Amino acid sequence: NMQEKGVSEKEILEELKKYRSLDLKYEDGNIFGSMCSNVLPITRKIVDIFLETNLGDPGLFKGTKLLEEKAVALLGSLLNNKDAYGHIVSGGTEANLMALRCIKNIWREKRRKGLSKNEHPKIIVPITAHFSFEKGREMMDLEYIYAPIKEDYTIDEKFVKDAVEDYDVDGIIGIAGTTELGTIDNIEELSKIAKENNIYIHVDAAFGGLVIPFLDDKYKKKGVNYKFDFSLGVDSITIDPHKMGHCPIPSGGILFKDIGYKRYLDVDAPYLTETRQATILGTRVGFGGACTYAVLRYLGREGQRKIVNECMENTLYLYKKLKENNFKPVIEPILNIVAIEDEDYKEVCKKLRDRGIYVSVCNCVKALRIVVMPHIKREHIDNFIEILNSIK
Amino acid sequence: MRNMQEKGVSEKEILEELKKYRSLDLKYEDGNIFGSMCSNVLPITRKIVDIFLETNLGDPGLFKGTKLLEEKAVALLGSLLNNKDAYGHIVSGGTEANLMALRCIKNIWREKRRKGLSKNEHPKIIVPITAHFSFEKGREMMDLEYIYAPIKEDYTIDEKFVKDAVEDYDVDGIIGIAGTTELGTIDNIEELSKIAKENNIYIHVDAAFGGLVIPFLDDKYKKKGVNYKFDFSLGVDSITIDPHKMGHCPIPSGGILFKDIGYKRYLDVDAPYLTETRQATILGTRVGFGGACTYAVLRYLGREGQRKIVNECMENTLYLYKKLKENNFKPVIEPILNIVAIEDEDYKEVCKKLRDRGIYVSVCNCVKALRIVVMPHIKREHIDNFIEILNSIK
Ligand SMILES: Cc1ncc(COP(=O)(O)O)c(C=O)c1O
Ligand SMILES: Cc1ncc(COP(=O)(O)O)c(C=O)c1O
Repeated sequence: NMQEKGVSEKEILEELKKYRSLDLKYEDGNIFGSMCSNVLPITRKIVDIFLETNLGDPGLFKGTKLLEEKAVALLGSLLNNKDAYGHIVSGGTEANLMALRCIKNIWREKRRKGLSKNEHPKIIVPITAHFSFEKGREMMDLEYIYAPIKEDYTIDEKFVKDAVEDYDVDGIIGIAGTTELGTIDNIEELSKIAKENNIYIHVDAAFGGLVIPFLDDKYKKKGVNYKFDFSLGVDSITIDPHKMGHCPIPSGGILFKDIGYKRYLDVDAPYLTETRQATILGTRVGFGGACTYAVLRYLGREGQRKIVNECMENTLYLYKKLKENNFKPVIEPILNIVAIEDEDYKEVCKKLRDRGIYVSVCNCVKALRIVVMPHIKREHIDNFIEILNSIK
Repeated sequence: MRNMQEKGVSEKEILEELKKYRSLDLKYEDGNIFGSMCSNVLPITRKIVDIFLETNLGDPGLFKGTKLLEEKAVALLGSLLNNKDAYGHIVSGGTEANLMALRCIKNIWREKRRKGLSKNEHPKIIVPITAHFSFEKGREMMDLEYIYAPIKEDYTIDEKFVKDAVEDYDVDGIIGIAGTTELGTIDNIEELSKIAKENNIYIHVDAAFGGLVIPFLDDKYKKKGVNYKFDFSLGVDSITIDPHKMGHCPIPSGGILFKDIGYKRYLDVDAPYLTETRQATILGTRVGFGGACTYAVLRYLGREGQRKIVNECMENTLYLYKKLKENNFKPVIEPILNIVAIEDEDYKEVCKKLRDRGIYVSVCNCVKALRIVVMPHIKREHIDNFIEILNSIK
């Protein structure tokens, strides 16, 4: 209940610290199933400096707005597109929803011209797609043609080519670093199908966008597709600094091939400095853009390769330890994600929590899921294997 | 720079560049910003942001204390809005809050539709023309059919039209506003909630701004005949209320409260890899500091402190109002909340001339007027200065 008298700052900070003490901390080696991790320390200073900014009213914060544009230009450069148009948004979910909005509005235009026979947009989506796509389908009344995956947990490209032939398709979704397994769809083939048929293609690189471009050849595998960016001519790409960009939440990213896409996103915001708004959110943080730009500049490709390399070393060490202890990884890892087959995977995940280890689970395969973020070290992997052995 | 490079750059260098950029921004405390519903955060919140920065309410089983603080923030807001059983979240802002209420309305309709109980192909929702643009984003993305309710001379929803519409159509939802975006006016939620209750229609109240002002408004500032009742005491289904507006909390700190936990089934989406496998929010990964700040600010201030902040904003609102009248300007209405609008046929150009002079005001949508939000950063000194620049422009 709301009381009449206020409590002192010291009293309330102490209570909040008591609650904080009940949370897990990334640095302690308990969190194995998260795509978030410890932020680069420089970002704490940046959050403080840009806390009182709002990119929903960018006319009042011209420097912070410039910084958002520069964070987006740096991501564009990274994704081989010097003319990318985008935003540093709340996360991969808003980013995906905005790509879905764009697909829907291109369709709506065709429909209102008598140039589409679809009553709802038909979009091809793999079953490995993140649940943000389910949120979009449910809200926006989108019609999904679910694409099956192959033995290697990548989208069946033959199925997509056949679907495009049999139906009037309004969009194709490809994933560059799946939530469950870190696999990469064959975006090169998907984009060929998309270009030849004039279909919008969105790439969900929320996770892999800040891993794949910095992945050393040593970790790349024969037969795996690593091409996923604007050099393939794709229309949009989701990419999240608050995942493998070590930036504070909220720092998501959405990039469109060019500024002409804005036309399918803008809504009127009459009382604001920018009367045209393309984001789903209105009032939104300015520190995400400042942090994304800062971190990419501070690290350079060199610093990010170093962090990805260490994550990959620890991923390979985890994989190696699993094989030695008679566990069955789902696949040899592509990115810094390993999944462990288990017929009783949901209960095993529960038993691991009780022992202080918090792993995730897969949805399309009966397996435990581990994301080897920078906070995971060999000592933690050793402790996890000894606890898992003890449980089995 | 604009392109990636191989080598990193020092912390000193990048912080120096960032500060050059920050210096181009306006600052709330400088008396430049007159049209924002955001202001300076209470200093205590900077410490809370830092403590809770590395949390994520999208994976609450990893951050059990942070989740408990979200629940306590929602409970404190529920109590303030006369509901000790409220179910809700500290979300990204009033937009996501409003979008969640619209999803709830749509999912109740969908349930009816499949049960052969609705004749509507899309949900029909009564929306006043003073509704915030988040409502348009909703309409556009979710294929919602809006029955646009007109406003009366006092800029409040025409309750008769609403009752007339509810009679003529199969209505799925009604939207009322407690502190309109443009003028700070309050719809007659009592009448709307009576119409809603008697017809078993979902009613959502957008109190994004007014939710943290109205409950702390001293009688001295209330006007006879004006409706101030807007909360769960009226039996409404959901209320949007934003701490990052008049709660002095850092962005993102928005709020969505539902009458009870029974509303959650109309929002849940499966999140199979996460500690909590059902998410009701639109966002997935999301700040944990919003709830911590919301709860802490409400405890730190108490009703006493928030009442003092709100009342000084009203003192400054009445001062601005007097100064306008004394200088022959025409306020659109007598202020209800801490928002004053100035009638001007040439509002678009005068707004531009004001920012050329360093004053940044807003404009209205349904009336030709400049729009001023008297947030706590606006003091008499700034109001005085604004009147001189505006008289000088004329
Ligand atoms: C591939 C992919 N897309 C989208 C998302 C959603 O991102 P966020 O949780 O930041 O909203 C995630 C992670 O949850 C992801 O794995
Ligand atoms: C009445 C009302 N509802 C909703 C919103 C949206 O809030 P936000 O910008 O925090 O998304 C606003 C803010 O402008 C508002 O004034």
